[PDB]
Parts: sequence; C-alpha cells; structure tokens
Amino acid sequence: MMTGRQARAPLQFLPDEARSLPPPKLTDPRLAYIGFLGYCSGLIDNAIRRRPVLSAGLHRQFLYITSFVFVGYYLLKRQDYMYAVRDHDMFSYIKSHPEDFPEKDKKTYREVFEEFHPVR
Amino acid sequence: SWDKDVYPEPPRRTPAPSPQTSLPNPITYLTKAFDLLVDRPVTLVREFIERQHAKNKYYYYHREFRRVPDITECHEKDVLCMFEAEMQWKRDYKVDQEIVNIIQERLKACQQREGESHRQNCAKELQQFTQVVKAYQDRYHDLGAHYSARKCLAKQKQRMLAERKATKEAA
Repeated sequence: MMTGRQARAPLQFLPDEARSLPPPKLTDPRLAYIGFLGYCSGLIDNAIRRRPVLSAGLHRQFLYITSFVFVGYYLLKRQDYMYAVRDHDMFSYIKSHPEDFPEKDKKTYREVFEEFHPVR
Repeated sequence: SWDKDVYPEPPRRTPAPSPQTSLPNPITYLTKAFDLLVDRPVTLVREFIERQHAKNKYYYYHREFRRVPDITECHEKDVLCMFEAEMQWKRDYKVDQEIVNIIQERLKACQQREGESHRQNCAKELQQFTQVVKAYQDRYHDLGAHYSARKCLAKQKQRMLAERKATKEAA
C-alpha cells in the first residue's frame, strides 16, 4: 500500500531519505536476538551432522553470527525507514485535509450522562 | 496510648468492698500474691526495655496526601488526570471503610460495657452507626467488584435524578 511511494524510484533498499534517520545501535535488543538466532543455527549444524555441539567449527558459528547480524541490521534499517515513511505520510495527510477530520471538545465528567447498572 | 475522643469510655465507678460476714475471701490474698510474684518482675523487664528504648529514639511520620482535582473536572478519555482522581477516590474509599469499622468498634464496646441494660444506654451509638451505615450504603454500595470513580459518579447522578424527580412529583 506504500507502492505509490515506491512508484517513481524502484528497487531501492535504502533511498536517500533513509540516510537522514538515526540508524539502529549495535546494542539493539532485536540485533542481539538475531545474533542468538544465528548462534542457534550454528548449533543446529553442529547437531545434525553428528558433530560436537559446543566446540566443533567455531569458524562456522562466527560466520553464521556475522551473516545473521548483517542481514538483520539491514532489514531493521529498512523496517524503521518504512515506519518513518508511514508516520510522515500520516502527518502530511492530516495537515493536508482538515475539513474531513475536525476537532473534538473533550467534555468533563460533571455533565456527561452515564447509566449506572447495579451489581447485586 | 490512644486518643480519648475517637475511643470514648465513661469513667469507672467501682463500689467499696466491705465484708458482711466474718469469713475472709481468698481474692485479696491472691491479688497480693499476683502483685508480688508477677507484677514486679514484669514491671522490671518493662523498665529494662523502655530504658533501652530511651537511648535510640527515632521518629516515623504519618503520610499525608494533598487534595487533587476530583473526577468531575477530568476531560473524558484523558487518563493523565483521572488516574490521580481515581487514586484519591480509592484512598478515600479505604478511609471511609475504616471509619465504618471504628464506628462498629464503638458500638461493640458500648454494648459490652453497658451490661444487661445496654438497650437503653447505647442509643447514641446506635443512631451514629445507623447514620454512618446509611451514608456508606448511599456512597459505595452496589458498585460491583470492578468499581471505579466513574461508576460511583454515575450512581450518584442517578440518585440525584431520583431525588429531584421525587421533589418535583411531590412539590
């Protein structure tokens, strides 16, 4: 539904507006979770090929962790870029059309009528 | 100790023990034995603990909450101030519950201490208890286990419309 925004300039993973956003820190919990996913994948390779699970192939585990962290960082960058685009289009349309979305006067509780149902 | 207004008790009137017959009673001898063997070491260990108390005497204070705007001046679906209004309402709910508890304590103490003729001398306590029970029943009853200040305000509103309708239909 954002395809119109991805209409003029296609097949761009991170457009020029994505560089103006704060990138995710390396201590982000999502990045740590994806690194844990890569570590679990390395453990599964140590398990299914009948190898020792916690010592065999440290290079394979490090490669899995690095690849998972790399693709997770780029996917998180794309995710927060898209969510920022969503909120910016939101606020642009809500500045653009005030006739179809008016204001509400929040009444106090001293005059709004409510019906009380007794529990007994 | 305790404040004497919140727990009022009448002064004690004990009649004079004057023997009619010549046979002595063991109650005085056992009272003297109690005062000698029992009361003196209890008072000694009490003066010990209070003397140890007197060296380190620090204070604790009763917490007090300032008055906050109530649920009537809350904008609807704006939680940032009806939260405080509900907080104050729950604190007042606990205070009112303890008030009815202390009135019940007063009534029980009167009925026990007035002996076999308590039906006449505890009329004031019965009137106070009936008034506070009617106040609590008007203020908090039938709210349900999910009570909130909005439900209490709606019940108060319905009671006010009922009273105004009764006034208008009997004016």
